[PDB]
Amino acid sequence: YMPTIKEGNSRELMGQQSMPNRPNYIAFRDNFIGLMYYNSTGNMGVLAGQ
Amino acid sequence: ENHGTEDELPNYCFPLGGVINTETLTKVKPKTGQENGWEKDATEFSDKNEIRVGNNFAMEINLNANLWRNFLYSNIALYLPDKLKYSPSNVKISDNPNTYDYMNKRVVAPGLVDCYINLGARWSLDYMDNVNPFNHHRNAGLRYRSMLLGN
Amino acid sequence: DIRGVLDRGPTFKPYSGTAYNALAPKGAPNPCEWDEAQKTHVFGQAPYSGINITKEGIQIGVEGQTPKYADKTFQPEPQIGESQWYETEINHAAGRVLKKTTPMKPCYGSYAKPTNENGGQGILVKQQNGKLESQVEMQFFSTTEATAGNGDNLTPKVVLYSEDVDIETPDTHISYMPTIKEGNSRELMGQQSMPNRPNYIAFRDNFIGLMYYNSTGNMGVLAGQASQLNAVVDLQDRNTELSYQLLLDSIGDRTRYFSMWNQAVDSYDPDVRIIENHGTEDELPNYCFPLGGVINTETLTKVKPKTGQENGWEKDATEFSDKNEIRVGNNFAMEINLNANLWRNFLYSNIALYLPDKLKYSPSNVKISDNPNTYDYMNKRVVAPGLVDCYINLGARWSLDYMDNVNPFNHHRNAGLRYRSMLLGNGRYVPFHIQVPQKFFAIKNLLLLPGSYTYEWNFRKDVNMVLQSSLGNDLRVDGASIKFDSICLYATFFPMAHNTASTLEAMLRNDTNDQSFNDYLSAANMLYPIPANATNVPISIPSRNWAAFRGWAFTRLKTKETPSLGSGYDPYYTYS
Amino acid sequence: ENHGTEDELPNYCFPLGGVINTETLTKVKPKTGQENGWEKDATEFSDKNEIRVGNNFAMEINLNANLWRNFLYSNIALYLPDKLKYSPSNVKISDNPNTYDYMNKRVVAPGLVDCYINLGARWSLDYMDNVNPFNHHRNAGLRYRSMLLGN
Amino acid sequence: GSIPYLDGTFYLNHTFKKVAITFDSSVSWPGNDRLLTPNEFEIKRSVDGEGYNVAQCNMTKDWFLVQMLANYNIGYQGFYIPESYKDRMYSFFRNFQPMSRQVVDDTKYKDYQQVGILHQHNNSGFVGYLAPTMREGQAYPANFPYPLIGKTAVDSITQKKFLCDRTLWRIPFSSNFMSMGALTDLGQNLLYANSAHALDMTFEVDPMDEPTLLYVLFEVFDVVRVHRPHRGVIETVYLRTPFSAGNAT
Ligand SMILES: [Ca+2]
Ligand SMILES: [Ca+2]
Repeated sequence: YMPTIKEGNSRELMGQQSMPNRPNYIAFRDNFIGLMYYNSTGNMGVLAGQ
Repeated sequence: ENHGTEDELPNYCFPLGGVINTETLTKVKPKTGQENGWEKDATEFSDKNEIRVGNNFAMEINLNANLWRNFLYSNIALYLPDKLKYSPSNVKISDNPNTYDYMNKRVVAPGLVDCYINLGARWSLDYMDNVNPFNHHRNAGLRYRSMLLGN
Repeated sequence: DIRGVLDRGPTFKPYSGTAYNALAPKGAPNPCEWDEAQKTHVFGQAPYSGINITKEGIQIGVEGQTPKYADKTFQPEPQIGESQWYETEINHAAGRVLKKTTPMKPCYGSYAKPTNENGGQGILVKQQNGKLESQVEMQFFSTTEATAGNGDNLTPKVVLYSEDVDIETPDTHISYMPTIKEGNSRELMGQQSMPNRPNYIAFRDNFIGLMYYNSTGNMGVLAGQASQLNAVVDLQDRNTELSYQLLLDSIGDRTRYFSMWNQAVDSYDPDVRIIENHGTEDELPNYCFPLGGVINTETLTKVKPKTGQENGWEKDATEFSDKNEIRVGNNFAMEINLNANLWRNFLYSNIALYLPDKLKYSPSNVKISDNPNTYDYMNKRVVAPGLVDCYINLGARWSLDYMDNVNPFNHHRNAGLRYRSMLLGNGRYVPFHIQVPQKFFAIKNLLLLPGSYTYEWNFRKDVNMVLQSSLGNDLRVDGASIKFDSICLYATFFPMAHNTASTLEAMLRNDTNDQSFNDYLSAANMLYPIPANATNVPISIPSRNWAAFRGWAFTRLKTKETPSLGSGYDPYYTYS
Repeated sequence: ENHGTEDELPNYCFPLGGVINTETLTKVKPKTGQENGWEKDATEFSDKNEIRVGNNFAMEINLNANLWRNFLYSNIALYLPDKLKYSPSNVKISDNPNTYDYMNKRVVAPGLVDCYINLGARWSLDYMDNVNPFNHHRNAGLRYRSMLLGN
Repeated sequence: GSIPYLDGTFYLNHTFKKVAITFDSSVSWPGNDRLLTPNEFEIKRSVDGEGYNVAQCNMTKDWFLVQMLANYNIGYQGFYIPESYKDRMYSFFRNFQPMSRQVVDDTKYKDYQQVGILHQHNNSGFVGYLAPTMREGQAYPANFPYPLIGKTAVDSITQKKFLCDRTLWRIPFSSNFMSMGALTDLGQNLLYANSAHALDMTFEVDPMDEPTLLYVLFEVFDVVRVHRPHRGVIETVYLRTPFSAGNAT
């Protein structure tokens, strides 16, 4: 809640109220999905006799 | 699954010191030889004493309803579709509708989901059926894989 | 397959607490005004702020240069006030108030239907010409000292819109009535309200009671089309439903829920029957502070050292205003105790109310019913919270003596019951549509063969049998009703190849491949009466054969809760 | 495992009667004829009517944070190693550190373990690693065996 | 966020309405008049006249039978809760939820008055206004929501729906919708393996205001054979039928 759009410090600004930010986790996926290329003819893997 | 709450009793909060609305009073002893009438006495009792009359002063609060309301607002109302929220006033906000900032600074009226919606009815809000329920902060697996890396 | 219309009666309430103004303190009244020895007194609130007040109302904006005033039908709304926490001065406040015709009820649990789209509530009335017109009066108030003078200016300060709503309370009741005398008066301002006891209602488990079993009066029939020879013969003591329950428990899991057959198992909370009482964890105090941080400030003036005086303290206000606010010492704050209150509320709400009736006592100045089965009587009795408080049997795993013989399945945490009640919706009028299985043991798994058969059965319409009710109100008195609309029968055929099916039929008509079926309970049932305060029950059985016996199994029931199976309708069975 | 608390909404108390800061007023009606004229009216309404201007008194409290803080102090902070606590003042205490009294009357500052330690981190305090976790009052088995004998 | 197409978290199954299948554009494949409805599988009805719903929800009987069969071979001898070990996390029966409620009937209640969000003042005097900010306003009897219980209740209508997430919808290519082995009896019949055919499917779904995708899995046979004739040499052969992909000399 911002009572006045002014700047600096003035009498009105004493009325403002605060509130916490939403929580937000970030981590790797399940089973590291997406960490290796599959089913993409551009970057197909290789396992073959030397 | 809204069963209401159990609030058959009032929950009060009393003054820190026990009573604050005291008033001053002075000792008195019955006059002898008259069958009535009285007189002052300062031989042993200080002539100033503090005493409260009537009950003590206390304020009320409904407890269970507040907890239920907090849970209901925090874990459902925020995740409503973006077409039900209005932008704030006198605050600079982003315009890209995917940034964290824009997703954070939109505001939503509590009246949309309060402690009386679909009372006594096992139901799920229509606005929330076609919104992904795995994007959440009670998603136990996600929270675990997030805490595993650290904080 | 069955469809029809169900009416659960006016004593259906599936939620604890209430749903209107639930956050309000349970004693605060509504803005009202009444009569005394004859003059009128007014009590109310005025939250709204304005600009200027004239005899037309209260200005709320400018349209061009012309002032714009309030719309007396839904203007200043009850939920709009100021926004800044720190108090300022307002000189033109407005508000709403109820006329003196409307009865006075506490704010807690007070409702009144809206009467126009904008959201205002006010009883419309007929005009001389056919038309509905609102009736809201305005009342102006000025400062006492201002009137205590001359009417040179005498401008009003506060404006109140007085109306008369159709107030009503749908789910609460008065727990304290200061005076029996009716009408509006000074006394009634003290009354207090509290919510009604929660009470679910639903169909039973596995639709017990919806079909007639073990009643040779209305026995079912399944027979060959032209033989007319019944194949179902039932005795008056082969209890069937309990056998089906036991079989369902034995062949599979039970805690899970299957909606199709309405298959949910009655069960009590594991912590209500027995009271594990550990006390509470309240080492720290849990204060509460003033909205503004501190409100007991005092005024002070800046002072600066002097020069050449060793104390010259002199005033100085060239830059700092002469009056500043400052608080000395700590700040005002009040105390509470959280966990104790939560535990106490749980104990009162889940155990104290369900005590035997003989401990409660009728209230004062409130009319009550007489049939001790009606919801009204069960709801308007009062029980002192001293019997079960936060200090009962401390440190002990124990259950109260009185609550031992009281049925623990008649409760409002019977998860099966609440599930079955929610499965029909939260309303009062329900169009329902269900499927009912078949439970007789001689045709439960029988494998029929080609032909034409006649199949006929009977269903109950009594309400005390087919609908449960977490309490026991005799539902016939409480206006419950159920009306059937249509029935249909469903069947499913395996698409077996023709010649293979012919071979199977031919093999299965040879009299050495007949079918054998055994009931699960497989026993004969007898009930005997026990009068009040008895201690010894002898029974006898005359001489007979005893080949291939198996054993005994006994239990004990209350007579108040056992219907008289064997006739069409038992009018002396009032419980549920 | 510290997710913090869900405290988006305030939880205000309220005065027992609903309002306590009223003030007196007198009914006034528009004097006819001259515009903007007003006059005192007391034919039907008493000269003393109580009305409150503005919002009503209320005090704020935080619920979920208080509950979590109470739990944290009760079930962990007390069981810290004895080397961190300090003796009380002006209270006689025992000298045999194995007694019940010595374990009871020592005090420990809540600041060591509050509602802001290792936020968002699934972790256990290094201090509590080498303290027996079965000597505790939430040990379900011990509680059951104690209640079985009696209270 | 979580990508349903990769880690299997689906939440939209409850928006299909009906499915129809045809071989060679003129022959319907429920076959030979099997289902209650003539030509297609109906997976949810809004308005019913002849009572085809089941489980106190809005799912036609059929579809219920088809799913129970194709997942547990249950349904030709009465319905019952399947065993725990045959009912995994991603199964069908674990993830079925029927729900119902009642609301005010505007056309029948003679005092209906639509009130927006801006003019509902329940719990009026002790809570903010269209924000979680500080409290405001005065106390007053509330005007929302209409009561549905008690002796002064309003007239009402009923709504029913179901929720079923985390699972795919299944249709097996058998003669009687049973699981009698990996290689079905209809995948071997000469008619479907010694000629050609053209396929036409038609889905009808409920509308949403966002571009979407329809996800179809054709269950097929995919097999690899591996041969190692010498030291440090490895040959492989792949087969995938019907949707073949490979060379041919
Ligand atoms: Ca002062
Ligand atoms: Ca001063």
